[PDB]
Order: sequence, then C-alpha cells, then structure tokens
Amino acid sequence: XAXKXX
Amino acid sequence: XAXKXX
Amino acid sequence: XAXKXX
Amino acid sequence: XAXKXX
Amino acid sequence: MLTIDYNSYRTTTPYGKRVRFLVLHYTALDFAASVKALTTGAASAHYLIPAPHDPSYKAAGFKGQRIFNLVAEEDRAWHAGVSGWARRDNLNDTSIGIEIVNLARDDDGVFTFPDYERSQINALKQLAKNILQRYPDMTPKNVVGHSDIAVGRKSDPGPKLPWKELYEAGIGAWYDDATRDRYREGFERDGLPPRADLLEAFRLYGYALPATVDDAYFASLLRAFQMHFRPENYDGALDVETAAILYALNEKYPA
Amino acid sequence: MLTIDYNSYRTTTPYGKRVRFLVLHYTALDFAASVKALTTGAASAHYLIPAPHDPSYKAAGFKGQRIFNLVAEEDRAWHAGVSGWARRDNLNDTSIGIEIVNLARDDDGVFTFPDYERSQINALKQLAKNILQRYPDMTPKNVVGHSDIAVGRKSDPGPKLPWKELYEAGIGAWYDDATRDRYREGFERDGLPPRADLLEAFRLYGYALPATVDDAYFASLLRAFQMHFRPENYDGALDVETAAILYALNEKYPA
Amino acid sequence: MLTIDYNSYRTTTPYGKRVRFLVLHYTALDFAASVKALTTGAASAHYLIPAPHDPSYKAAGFKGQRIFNLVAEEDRAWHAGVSGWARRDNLNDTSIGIEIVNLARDDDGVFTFPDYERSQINALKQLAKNILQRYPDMTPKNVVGHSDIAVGRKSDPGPKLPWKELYEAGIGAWYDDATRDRYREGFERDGLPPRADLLEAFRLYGYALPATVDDAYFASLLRAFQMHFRPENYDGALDVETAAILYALNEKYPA
Amino acid sequence: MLTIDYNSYRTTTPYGKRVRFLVLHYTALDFAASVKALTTGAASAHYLIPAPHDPSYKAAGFKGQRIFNLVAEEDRAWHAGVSGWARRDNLNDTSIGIEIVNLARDDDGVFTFPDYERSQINALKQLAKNILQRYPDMTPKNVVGHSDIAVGRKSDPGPKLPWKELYEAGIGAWYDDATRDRYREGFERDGLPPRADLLEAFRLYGYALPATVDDAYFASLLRAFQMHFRPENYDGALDVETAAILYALNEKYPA
Repeated sequence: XAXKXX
Repeated sequence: XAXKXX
Repeated sequence: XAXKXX
Repeated sequence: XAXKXX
Repeated sequence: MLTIDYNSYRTTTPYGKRVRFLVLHYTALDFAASVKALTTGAASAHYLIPAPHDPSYKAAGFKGQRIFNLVAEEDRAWHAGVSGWARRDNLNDTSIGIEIVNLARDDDGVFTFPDYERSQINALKQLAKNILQRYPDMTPKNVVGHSDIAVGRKSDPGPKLPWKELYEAGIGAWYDDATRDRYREGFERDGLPPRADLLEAFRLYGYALPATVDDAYFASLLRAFQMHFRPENYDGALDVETAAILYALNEKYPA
Repeated sequence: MLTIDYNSYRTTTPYGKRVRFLVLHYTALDFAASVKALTTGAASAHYLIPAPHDPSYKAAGFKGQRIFNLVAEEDRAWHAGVSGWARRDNLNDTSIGIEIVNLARDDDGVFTFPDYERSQINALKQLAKNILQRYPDMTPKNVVGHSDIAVGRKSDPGPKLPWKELYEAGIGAWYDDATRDRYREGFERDGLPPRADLLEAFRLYGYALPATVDDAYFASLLRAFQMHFRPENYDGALDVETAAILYALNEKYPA
Repeated sequence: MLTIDYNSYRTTTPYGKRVRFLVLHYTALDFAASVKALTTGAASAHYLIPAPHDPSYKAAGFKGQRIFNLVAEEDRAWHAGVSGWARRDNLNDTSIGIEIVNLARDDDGVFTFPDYERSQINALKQLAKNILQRYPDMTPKNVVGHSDIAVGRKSDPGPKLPWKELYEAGIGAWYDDATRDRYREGFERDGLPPRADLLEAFRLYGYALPATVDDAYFASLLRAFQMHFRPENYDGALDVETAAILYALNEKYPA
Repeated sequence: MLTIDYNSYRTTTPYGKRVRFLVLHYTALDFAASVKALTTGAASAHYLIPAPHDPSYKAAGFKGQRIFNLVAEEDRAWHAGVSGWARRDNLNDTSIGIEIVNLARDDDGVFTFPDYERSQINALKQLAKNILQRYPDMTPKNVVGHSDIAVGRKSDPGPKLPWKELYEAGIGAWYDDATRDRYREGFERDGLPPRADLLEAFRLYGYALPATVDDAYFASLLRAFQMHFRPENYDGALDVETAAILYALNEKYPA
C-alpha cells in the first residue's frame, strides 16, 4: 500494504 | 529498425 | 546564500 | 597503474 | 552550446544522497495479484521478493528464489503513502521500499500473520546489506517497517519479520541485552516514567507523534512498536519489558 | 548469491521522479569565493551560474558563460536548508538547486541588488528548460525562489531576477494581465480580504505558513512574495495590486 | 560497515560520461506494433516519438504530441545492433537511441520513405537539444543515423530526416556552403582524389570501413552517406557534389 | 514545450545495463599520491581501496579500512585504457574499475609485488559482491585484471591478488581441481596443442588477441594469464599445468 503522498 | 550486439 | 546536514 | 580521453 | 561543465568542480564535503530510509512491507496477496498491482495499480515498490512456493509464482514460470526491481532507486515508488519518521514526513521521497509476498489477513478486525520462507529472508538479508553500503545516511534506526512510519494505519511487515536476525547481519537497530536489563531492573524498582516522558522517548527513537496522544493512539503506538522490537507480545499495553527496550534502543542509538 | 531481475517486471503507472522542485539562489560572493564554498563549505547546489565580468572568474581561466554542475542531479545538494512549499518541508530532499553569482550586498541593515548579466539569464533559461522537461511533477508553481521557501530567512535570488521573462520561455508561474486587473477592481470596490482569508490564499498558492502569524512575519511574507511577482515594490506593505496578483495566480493555477 | 565514502574525494578532470552518441531511427510500423515491439520484443529504444495522426495512436487514447521514455539513459537499449562509428564498435553501450514512428517500406528491393510530421520534428528538435547539453563528448558528428553506423544493413532514419534543419537548431554536423563550394570547384578543375584517398576521408568522418572495400560496399557507403548529407540524390554513385561535402565536413570538424 | 512520459510504457525484456565488466588495478603509489592522481591527473577509477598501514593514509585523517567512491558508477572512469575482452575493446566505456593501493615497484627491469593487507581483501570482497549483484551481464569471466585486458602493457593487480579466495566468495571465475587434473593428464599423454589451437582457446576464454602473435607476445600472454590463475609461477613459459587450467576454465564456463 500500500499506500502516493503529498 | 531494429537491431542487442557483442 | 545558504542553508542542512548528514 | 594507468591508462583514455575526452 | 551551451553545454554543462561536469568536470571543473565537484562538491565533496557538503552533499549527500536523497534516500536515507529503507521500508519493509508484506504484499498480502499472492504473486500474480501483487505484481499486477505494483506494476500497474495504485501503488508500487522498488523491490519485490516472491515466495517460491506460492503456486502463482510457479505458474508464471519461475522456479528458484528471485529479487525483482520494479522501480529503479533513482526514482520514487508509491510504497509508503502518508507517513513520518525522524522528522521527515513523506517517505517515498526519501526511501527505498521493499515488498515481500506473504498472505496476512486484516479485514476481519482480527489479524493473522503467516511466517516467511527461509529463501525469502536470505534474499531480504543480502539485498538490504547491498543497499545500506551505498547510502551513508541510512543509519540503523532507518531500516524501518511500514507499521512504524504509518502507525495505526498499517500492519506490515508484521511480527513474523525476523528483525533481530537481520540485526545480526548488520541490518537495522537492536538493543544490547545487558543495557535493556539495566533499564528493566531500574523500572521495576523505581516505577515507570511519566506518560509525557515516554512519548518524548518514542519521538527520540523516530516515531512521528501528534501534539496530543489519546489512549487509542498510544495503543497503536505501543503495538506497532512491539511488532518490531518485542514481537512475542504486541497487545499494545504499557509494559516494563517494553519501556526497558525503548530506552535501551535510544541509549545505544542516540542523537 | 542472487542477482537482481531488472527485465521481468517494470512499474509503469504508479511511480514518479523524486525531484519535483527547482530552487533559485544567488551567491553573494564572487566566483572564486562562491565556488570554494559550495564545494567544501557547508552548503552546495546542483548547478552554478557565473558572472562573466568577474575578475575571479577570468582569473580562473574562464571568459565566456558556463554552466557548472557540482552535484549530480540524482544526489542531494545542501542548498535549500530549512524550508517549505506545496505540502513538503525539507526541500533539499526533493529539489534541484540553481545558484547564480550575484553580488547582493548584506543586511546591515539595507539590501543592495545588482542586475544579472544578460548572458546569465540566458543560461538559466536553457538550464531550467532542460530540467523542466525531464521532471513531470515539476510544474509552474514549483519553480521557486529561496525567498519563497524560507520566508523571513532568505532574500535570494532578489528582485533583479527576471521571473516574467522566464515564464515567457516556459519557466515558472505568472499571472494573466487581464485577471490581475479583475481582482484589482474587485478589491478596489469590495475591499481587501481580512488577514485570515489572505493567509489561506497564500498557503493555497504554496507558502508553508505557521499557525501564529506575526505582523513582522506577514510583512516578510508580503516582501518575499513581492520580490518574485511584483518586483517594482517590495515594501512588505499590503496593497491592492499585491493581493490581486496572488488571487490572480490562484485562479490561473488551481492546484 | 563497511559503507562507501562518497564524500572524501571526487574525481574532477580525468573522467566522463559513458554515452557519447545519439542515434536516430524510424520505426517502420504503426504505433501499436512499434510500442509492442520495443517494450517486449527483440529490440528497444530509449525514446519514442509517435506520429499524432497514426490511427492506432489515437485508438490508444493519446491526442497530442508525446515523447515516451522506454529505457532510462543510464541503461542500455537494443537499438543499434552491430555497428561502428568513430573507432567504437558496439554503439548500444555508448549511445542513446531515438525512434520515430514512420512507415518506410523495405522488403520489395525498392525503398519508399514517407515524410515526418511537423510536431514529430519539434519534439525531436527539443529532445535532442536537451540530451546534447548533458553529454559533453556528444560532439556534432556524433548525432548520427542508423544508416551511418550500420552501413548497407539499415536504411533509417531515411532521407526524409531534416538533418540541416536540426543543424540550425544546434543538433549535429553540417557544412559551410562556402567551404563546400571551394572543394566543388577544385574537384572539377583538378579531378577527384584516388579511391584510397576517399575511403580514408570517409574514415576520418567516422565511417567504420573494412580493410578492403568492394564496389558493392562503396555504393552502400556513398548511398547511406547521401541520405544524410545530400538527400536530393542517393543513387550511391561517386559524384563531385558528394566529395565536396565529405571534405567540407571533415575540414570543419576535423581531429 | 513538452515534457517526457515516463509512465505509459516501460521496456521490460529487451534492455540491459551498460556496465558488464569489473577491472581490478593496483596503484603503485602510496595513498596520498594515489588519491591526487586519480582525482586530478590523467586517470581515474570508480572505487579506491587504501592500505591502512600507510603513513600518508593516516596523515590524511584515516585509520581503519575505507572504500572511496571517486567516480559515480553511471559515469565513465579513465582506468582501463586501451583494452579488450569478450568481444569488446574500449573497456572504459563498459566497466567499473576498482583500484587498490599497493606498492608494486617498477620494471627497471624486475617487478616487486607486496602482499595485500587482510583488511583490503575483505573490502574488495564486499564491494565486488555488491557490484556483481546489480549488474546481471557481469558474469564470472567478466571480472578481470588490468593485466588481462591490456596484455603486454599492464601488470596489475599482480600475483598477490587472491583470485581464488574471491571466487569462493562468489567473485570471478575459477577452475574445478578435478577438471584441471584431467586436462593435466590428457596433455601429459597426448601432448600439448600447437600454438595456433592454444590461441583460439585463449581468445575463446576472453583474451582480445592480434592476428599476428609474436613469441614475445605469447610469453606476455602466458605471463598475464599466469598471474591471475597460476600465481605460483608467472614465467610466461608454456607448461602443462597452465594449458590445463585454461582448458579446464573453458570447459567450466562455456561462453
């Protein structure tokens, strides 16, 4: 697991 | 296109 | 300029 | 060791 | 023209590498499902360590133990999501993630963690040495689990991960048994430290904490911590065994 | 011992480049001092852009414009410092840093900002253009000044940095003139937002802000924002055009 | 331990990059067929420039002009096969290859080369500037075609490639019209140089020749050369126009 | 202006790593001289392995073993020179080069070969092991001495290089003892091959040979081959064990 960001 | 080598 | 480590 | 350019 | 001069001066002292963390995961899915995911889905990982006995791995054509690079290390995988550790906060930017195939169960409310294969571990061992030798700011506290960086939100790599075994192979942080013992005894004798004193001590190790920690959180904290450093019991309750280790750790590996 | 399989599976969709920012700085030091510091001192940048009319540059064996690469792009240069933008906060991790020699005289207590040489600005253009082409998540608002990420702390690259020209060559964000004029008259008629709403608008643009904003700080914010986007007056005084530009910017780049 | 010191010393003067050549190809296949090939087949390329009007490109979901990176530049694509140029001999090791989608016909004995799109060229132009600025030993004679490096074995990128146009954008080698003219006139007046004198002169430009050149080879040589530097007629026969250019080239770009 | 699409298509099967060789060298210079030369002189290597008992090493601020990285692995170090192996011939393009400080005294006209420090050999092991894991086409015969690629010209890393030990740690090629003994007795009974067949066998192993082989040259070949694989006698004299080892090697690594 998993899980992008920001 | 083409054409690896060596 | 400037200015962080390691 | 030694020894080519650029 | 104009072309870049790569030769007249190079920085020596004041620079580093971008990557300073290694993160471990379990796939929770068989080979087929996991590869299909991490190559094309909504998450990825730099490295994938298959289980050689998972039938879909055999049925793909592979026989022995492999290590797959999916994303090169110069690039950024989506392996860690919203996270935090040692004062940084979005760990895809600054880490390499490793994923191992392993069928944990999660969505019952009740967790089950199957053991890893021996071949999976030797791979994981030599792969992690290889990386650590190439990233100088990947200090031992920086080999971490997804559980440690996304506390209360994730459970991998799980309590079946042989952390101390890796430590003996020069991978990650672990206590001296003597230093833990000194804390153990002292804690029984004089009692445990204040709550605020312990949260602070978790911070120092690297745990990313809010300003205020409810008791729900504290549990998740203690639990995710115990999956790593006190696997034998991760009920998530305050303990002497527990505290003695947290202190032994951040005595050995302080600022 | 194993070797890595780089050929069986490659992640396509769910990955990224680590770098998503581009920070611009000035040196405040002539070439010789400049080069020595970013090479052995306590800071570095990826790229160095010299002023050709600099006796220390000529003394080095140079004459025409150059672009120096000091630190690889994959590596981490120590340029940004303690910083913030988008929703990130150690921008060194996650940016390329460009440094241009410029003799910006110090704050005791007033600032002097020399023009840039025409040759330098051209270099910058082609260099930034090259970088922007290879880092997809590096979008118009993500090209920033040091003054933009370290608000209060830094004043580089200064108001002689031709931001608008750069934009016209495809580098960085800029507002449409018509949109600015709309926000200009809307505030001229309806009055400016209160400081609170303004801040949100600043944070919305990209500014890493505190919770508590001081009068002094708000002033530095205004000042930093001004140097980049309304260089003809960087008082730190809140006026209609400055807000209008901000709001015009938010409208154009909804991100 | 033991971990690698990346900081105590860096080489400055005596090093380079591995890549020093850029090679151009035509796909000869529509989008679908070409991508399916170069990603999974028996050859690859670092970069792929699609034709925006090829129906299988539309039917894949793309609208505008793109540039696809298939293999990162640090890696080695199989784009050039058995080749040779400027005394090196296996150009995958030392080059970046660019492939453009374009339906040439080859297996009739008789060749047909359709023209490229304008959007394809602007991409090709800016992509090649970008690369040249980052590889210092990619001198102008080092932007070459597959025809030039595998003479008599390949025909791409073909005579529809706007070589001089790129030259005007600072991409690749091309003659001064005045210097060609001086050779043109001198060759008419005094006759052409000996065969051995001309083969030597082709070598100097970069052409990889056997010890002995039959007349079959010579043709392929002259022809593949003319597809690049004298597109208007590539019958492959010795000519004055031809020689005058070969000499103008390797006068302008000598050792 | 465009940007590159790194997410739509990735080449899987038909690509490679540029590097496929690993050259081993000695310095012939103490640490200080050694480091200065490979940093500013006319040669470089990727990696530098120092001798800890070297007054210039201690004088530098060092004591324990280190591994220095001077030139990035993606970049091209000037170590190999004019060289040949497999079917390649500018091995600088296509290898990583490791350099170890060793005080090998010069040919006026006799060679002196000091032992390596035990610490150095361990470094080498872990370093080579790390490299070999990340470059798949770098196979046992592709780990070579400078003496192996520049036959006649170079004598490094010398016969004190523990090749067999390295092999046992998974580095480089070595023969099975039983196989050597078979070729030993087969030649003891049937006689050695003529020089012509021998050469083919040498070229088959990896040696870049001429067309015309001099007595002097054949001797240098034998000598170079000996230093790597039968260090206990590097006469350059053709004897049964030396051929046997070669032929035993070809049998083991049919490539």
